Amino acid sequence: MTIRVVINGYGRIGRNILRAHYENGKKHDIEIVAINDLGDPKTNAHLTRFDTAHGKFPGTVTVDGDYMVVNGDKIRVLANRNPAELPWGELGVDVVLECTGFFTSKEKAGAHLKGGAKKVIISAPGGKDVDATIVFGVNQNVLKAEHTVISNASCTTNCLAPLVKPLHDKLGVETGLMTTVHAYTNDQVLTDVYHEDLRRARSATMSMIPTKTGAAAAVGLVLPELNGKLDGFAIRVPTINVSLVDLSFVAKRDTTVEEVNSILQAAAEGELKDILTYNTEPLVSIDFNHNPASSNFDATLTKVSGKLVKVSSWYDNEWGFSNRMLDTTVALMSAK
Amino acid sequence: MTIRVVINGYGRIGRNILRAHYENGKKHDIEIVAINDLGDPKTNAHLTRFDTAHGKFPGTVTVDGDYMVVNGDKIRVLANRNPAELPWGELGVDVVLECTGFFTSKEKAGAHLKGGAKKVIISAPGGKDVDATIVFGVNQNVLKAEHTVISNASCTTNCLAPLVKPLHDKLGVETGLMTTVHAYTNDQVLTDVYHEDLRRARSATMSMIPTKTGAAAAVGLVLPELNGKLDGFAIRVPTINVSLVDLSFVAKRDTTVEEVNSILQAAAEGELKDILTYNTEPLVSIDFNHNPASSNFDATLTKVSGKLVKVSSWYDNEWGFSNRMLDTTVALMSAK
Amino acid sequence: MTIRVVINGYGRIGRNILRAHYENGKKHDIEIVAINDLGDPKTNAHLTRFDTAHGKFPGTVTVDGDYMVVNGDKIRVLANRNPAELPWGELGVDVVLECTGFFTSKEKAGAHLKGGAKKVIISAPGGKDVDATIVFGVNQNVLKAEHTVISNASCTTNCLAPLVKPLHDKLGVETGLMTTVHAYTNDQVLTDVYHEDLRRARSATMSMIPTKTGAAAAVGLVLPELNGKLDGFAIRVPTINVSLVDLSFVAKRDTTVEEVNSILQAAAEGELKDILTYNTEPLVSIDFNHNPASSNFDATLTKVSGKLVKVSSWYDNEWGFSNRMLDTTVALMSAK
Amino acid sequence: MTIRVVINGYGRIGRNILRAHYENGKKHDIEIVAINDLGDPKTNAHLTRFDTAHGKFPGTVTVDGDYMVVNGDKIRVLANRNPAELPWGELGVDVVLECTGFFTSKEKAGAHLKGGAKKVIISAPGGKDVDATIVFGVNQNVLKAEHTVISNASCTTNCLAPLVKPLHDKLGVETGLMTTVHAYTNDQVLTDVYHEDLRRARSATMSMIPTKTGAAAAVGLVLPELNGKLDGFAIRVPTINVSLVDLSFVAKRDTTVEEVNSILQAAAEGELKDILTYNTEPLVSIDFNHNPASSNFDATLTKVSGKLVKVSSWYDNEWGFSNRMLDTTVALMSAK
Ligand SMILES: [Mg+2]
Ligand SMILES: [Mg+2]
Ligand SMILES: [Mg+2]
Ligand SMILES: [Mg+2]
Ligand SMILES: [Mg+2]
Ligand SMILES: [Mg+2]
Repeated sequence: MTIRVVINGYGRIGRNILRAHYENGKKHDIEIVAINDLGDPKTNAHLTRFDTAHGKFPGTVTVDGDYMVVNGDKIRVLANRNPAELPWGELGVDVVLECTGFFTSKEKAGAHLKGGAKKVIISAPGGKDVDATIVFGVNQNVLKAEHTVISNASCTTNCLAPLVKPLHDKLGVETGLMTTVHAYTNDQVLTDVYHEDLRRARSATMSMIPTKTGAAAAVGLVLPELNGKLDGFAIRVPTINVSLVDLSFVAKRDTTVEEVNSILQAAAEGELKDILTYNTEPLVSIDFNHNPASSNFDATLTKVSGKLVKVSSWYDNEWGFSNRMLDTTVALMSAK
Repeated sequence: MTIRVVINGYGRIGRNILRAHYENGKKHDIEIVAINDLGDPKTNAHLTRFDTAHGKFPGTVTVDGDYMVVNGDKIRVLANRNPAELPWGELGVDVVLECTGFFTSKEKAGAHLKGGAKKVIISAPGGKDVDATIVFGVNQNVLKAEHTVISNASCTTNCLAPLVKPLHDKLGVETGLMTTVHAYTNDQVLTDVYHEDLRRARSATMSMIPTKTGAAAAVGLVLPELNGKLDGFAIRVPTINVSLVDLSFVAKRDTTVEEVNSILQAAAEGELKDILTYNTEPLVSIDFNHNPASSNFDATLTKVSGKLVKVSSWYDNEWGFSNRMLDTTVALMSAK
Repeated sequence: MTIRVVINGYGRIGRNILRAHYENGKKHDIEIVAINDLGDPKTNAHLTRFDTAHGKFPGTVTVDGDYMVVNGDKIRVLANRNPAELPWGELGVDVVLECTGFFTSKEKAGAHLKGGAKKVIISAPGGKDVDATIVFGVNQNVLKAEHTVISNASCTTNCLAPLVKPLHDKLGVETGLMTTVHAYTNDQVLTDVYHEDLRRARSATMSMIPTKTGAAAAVGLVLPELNGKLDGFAIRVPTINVSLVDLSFVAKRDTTVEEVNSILQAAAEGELKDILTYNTEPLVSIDFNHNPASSNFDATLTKVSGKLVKVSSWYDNEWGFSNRMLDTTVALMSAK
Repeated sequence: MTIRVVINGYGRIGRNILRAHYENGKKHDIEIVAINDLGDPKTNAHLTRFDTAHGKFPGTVTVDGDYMVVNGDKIRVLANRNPAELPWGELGVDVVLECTGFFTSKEKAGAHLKGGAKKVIISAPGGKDVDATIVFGVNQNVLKAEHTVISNASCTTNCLAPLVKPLHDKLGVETGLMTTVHAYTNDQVLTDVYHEDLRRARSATMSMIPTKTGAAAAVGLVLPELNGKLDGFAIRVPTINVSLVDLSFVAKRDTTVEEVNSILQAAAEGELKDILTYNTEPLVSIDFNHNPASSNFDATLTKVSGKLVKVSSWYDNEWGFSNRMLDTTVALMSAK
């Protein structure tokens, strides 16, 4: 059967989920029947047609009354800050893609359930009470039909976990620390202005700006064997999109650059195909823009010194994650 | 006979006013006795000490109880959204520098007067009910002792008016059109996201972005002879500070590049000294960063074809305006 | 029936000509049989596959011996700084697209003729002795079979001429001055370093940088009725591609914003279709990236104040010009 | 008793050495008596007066005949491609600061000695035949009076060595891998164009760009106990100046964040004072611009998991190195 989906929060994440669905030729048996956003529907349609990072949408978008029509599909448009008031039950909603950032716990995301939706996928790290945290390609097999509110982790965790899973299986990971060299986001600023975080209060276009991230530590939610073994932080730099996971870890046994690369090449050609890619060309970050993979491992950067191993992976922090939201939607509704 | 001033709204404008006052070695007979802002005082002190565009403040800033100490001066720190409740009368406030953007009409800014302040200067274009709109160096002579709420115009108007006045006096301006090539501001965005204006919704770091400007029409408030004679627009480009007025106008008689430049050089050396500067060096925009002048005419860029004249002037859209706020404060208190 | 073309200089202009030829489905009866460049063929093939400004080439590129194979077409790769030594006669070359910038006079470009080529098109303004200067869509009808070395003008002139010709025909242009807000190019620098021009010696990523340009003054070569009537200069700003022509001119009779826009709308739908486009949407510069038109008139920016008229047009300064090089190749070989 | 120095190559490195000498109040007993450069002396003086990254020189620069006058000091200006022909002996030159990049071996740099100079310091990694490689503050004690050609290492090595030496002494470094997040340089490009390295051929303003660095292996030249223990690479990102060393290493034993930070705090307060700094404030990269230290350790970024340690240090990749060139000059002439 066809999964009826709605997108709560038509910001960048929600817009890129919708665009990912149409730009892969709706390969998932999914129908987006509604979007909720406080912005003017004409403005959101315009930002769907044109994007700086991801170019022009290769389709048609029009506004007709209470609907945005995308390639002939009429999508109901809503504007209500309180999700519990949305008519999910009347629309027969199967899955709410919760992309606002304000409803990341199971209790808060349950407002969608109160409105009549069957399930919720949070496009972000969830509270400790969520039923599951999923990196598709790594641990979607843990999903069950009884799960009603899950987290899709973060963009960074979806890049790191496919990288570390095969390495732990074949080599063993004692402990690891990560730096993600990360594009700036809209939580940052153009010129210095008041901000809850004194570093993010500084111009993102002119500086490297450290900031905390739990993505490395969150790999333990997806790979329990690595609980407490990984940590790290991020350095925001002046690029608009595409980021880099830089993981240094102590292997449990002696290895080489070639063996490390061979493990990830086999994973990219096998169990993790189309989720993890294997790259040997001399590419730069923009070459991975609009790439739907979760983790684009760069074998040219691999370094080994003793037991310390350094592996790096490019990821489009918007496009890979938005595509994974669709994969996880299908897996959740297929769970028994 | 020292003017006791307070800053309402310690954003970038309010911070740059305070920094301008202390960096020129408190050259005005002004004492900043209080700041009102809803933000954490420690955060605002940090952003006073460090700025990307304007560098490190060459002084000391500390927070001690209810005061921010700048070079040893205790400045009361307040946080009250209703100006009528502020203790301006108890603090003997002469002038409120209104820098929040929420009290730009005389009706709204009068709340400061109810609180005990004598006068208010709005750091932006004012409503139609303001007693005056002032570009210092051009029309501060219109101020009278009875004026209680005035506008300091905008940064763009403070660059255009000193540029066009001497040319109008000696040549005559029949009509004119201008483009303001302008640095991005915090009203813009890092990557495409909802905005009231569909063009400002687009990444400011990657595109030239057209936007409206009222400077051309607002010059008529400061120079009534030019009412309705000027029009134009602005283009935001990926620079953090410093902007450019590019004015094309039809003169009332034929002229030459040499005469046009000579007129502005005389004004820069005379009546408009320290407000309008005359530049002949091969400079670029960043060379005018942290320049306190309102209008830096670039004689190297002048073009003339018969009556058609093209003149260009660089201006630090933050620092020039901030210094002019201090000049206008003294002029208002000296008005008879 | 097929025009045999070679590209001398496989820098950005030459590469974008080749990419334009293949991305339009090779719609012109043109075969690129050789490219000459001093760079390594593997390097030039890599830069054909991947570009920052224009994305990934939607085709295949490989290196096989002395050939670069593009979508199965074997293209001879040469590396000789002296074009007169190139085997144009042996390869039956009809037209050399001269894109190095070193052979812009008819005498110098004649080196290709000595090598056996029939004709040369310079991808830049030519010396005074070139047989013609062409803005395709405007004056390609002046080409004759006897012309052997021509200029395709510049990207800026190809944007300006389609904009100003309809206006001169219907309104009349007395005189005009223009600014081109222009993306930086590889003649500029990342951080201050020695340069023949002291303004271009300054970081292009941080400043607006004035620079000379002859595009407006040279328009008389393409539209002799406007000889001597136009001039201007450029402001380089921190964008990687796409620029804006900003023309202010005195019309010979009274007009209005609506009449000015109507003139250009008729031209865009008629004589100048697909060369000049007519835009009314609230777009920004990146929206015109990879747009093959010569001149994208922005009707939303038009201003009129008395007899002074301001019209503006976006242009992809690389892609429009590269596509026009192909159009002019066909027109030159079709000339009677 | 005053060391007479000349600068061979007045590019950015030579300019910043001169500016460092004058902007610290000539704190070294050094007089710059000549500079050799093939560029126009007026252009080089202009770029000394104005810089985008480092602002305006706080002094006087004029050109008078064959001399450039800096704060009243007449500096002979020479232009000779053959250093053996330079009048170093006639000028009594003690130390040649070799900053051209063309004389990085002792064999090549000896041409200055043939010209009459006593010693040469290469402002870059040297060939295997150089008498020493110096990171000032770490191993300048290895210098001997008999040394005639030495290397000052690189900016990255001058940041890494002060960071890792105290950690090795007190904690022990078994092995380490580093990433240096590095500002772009003038070896990179604004938009994709030919380069000997296929990654530096890509726009430096739009991408994170991996590149090789010898700093990790070159630390073994200054700290022989660490020979072969460190490896890594660099990521160029879109900032104009200031870079970051991000070192992950396996310690010889389990440790904690507090112990790691304490070791570096003691070093910054002791033997490595003014070379290594200790920072606890929430700063970003631009806050370290124009900072003369070799290594600005950021205690806020430290991470520890068992034996695995991650430490980060900011460094002005231009200004720190330029000041170290002066320190190493004095040490070389004081060596016994
Ligand atoms: Mg079950
Ligand atoms: Mg009261
Ligand atoms: Mg055909
Ligand atoms: Mg031949
Ligand atoms: Mg004929
Ligand atoms: Mg000699």
